[PDB]
Parts: sequence; C-alpha cells; structure tokens
Amino acid sequence: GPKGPPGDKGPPGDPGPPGARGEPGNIGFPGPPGPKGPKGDPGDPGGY
Amino acid sequence: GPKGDPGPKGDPGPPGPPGARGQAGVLGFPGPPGPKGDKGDPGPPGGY
Amino acid sequence: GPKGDPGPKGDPGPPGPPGARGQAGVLGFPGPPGPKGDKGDPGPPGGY
Repeated sequence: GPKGPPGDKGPPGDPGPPGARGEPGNIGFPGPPGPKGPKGDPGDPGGY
Repeated sequence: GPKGDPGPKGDPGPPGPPGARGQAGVLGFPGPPGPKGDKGDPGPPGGY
Repeated sequence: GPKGDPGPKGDPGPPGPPGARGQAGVLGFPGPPGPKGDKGDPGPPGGY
C-alpha cells in the first residue's frame, strides 16, 4: 500500500542554563601608614 | 500501507546567558602606624 | 499508511559562559598616627 507521510520535526531542545557567577574580587590592598606624628614639644629654657 | 518515516530531530536549545559578575572584594586591612614626628624646636635663653 | 512518528527532541543548549570577576576590594584605611617627636634641645644659658 501507499507509504504514509513523514513525521513532524521533533520538539526543540532544552535551553542551556546561565553560566556560573564570577568569583568575587580579591581583598583590597592594606592601607598606607598613618600620618607622621606631630612635632615634639619645645625644649626647656636654658639654664642660668 | 507502510508507516511514514520518523521526523527529523528538533532544533537545538539556545545557549544559556553569561553568569553574573562576582561580588566586589573585601576591603583591605588597615595600614601600620605612621612614622615618628620631627624633633621640637629649641627652648629660649635662660631668663626669657 | 499512517503518518510517521515525531522526530527526537533537539540537543540541549550549553551553559552560558562564566561571569566576570568581581571588582577588587578597596584599599584599607590608613594606620593610626605616628608618635610625637622628641622634645627640643634646651635653650642657651642666660644671665641673671
């Protein structure tokens, strides 16, 4: 007898998932030194 | 009559989206203490 | 003859690419201030 018509193209494939989240950034550099300290006290007056 | 041929395979699924960016890194540690201040100015003459 | 069967499901899509690296953490705070400088020298001797 006569062959039947061909079947439908199949359903579409599954969508891919999102990529992984990037790695979090590195810890920041340590800060610089504190400010230089204040100037010393003035000397005593000279003696007599 | 004979059965029709099976249909062809479906279209592929789309690739997934790129992942999110990582989180920003941790803030750096504090720096060290600052350097010592300069020496003070001399005192005045005795009897000033 | 009867219509053919549907084709197979499509291939799955691949994962998305990995996300970008997170931004570097910021630099840390400065350290504490340095110590005060030395006391100044004594002044010159005075008359009386």
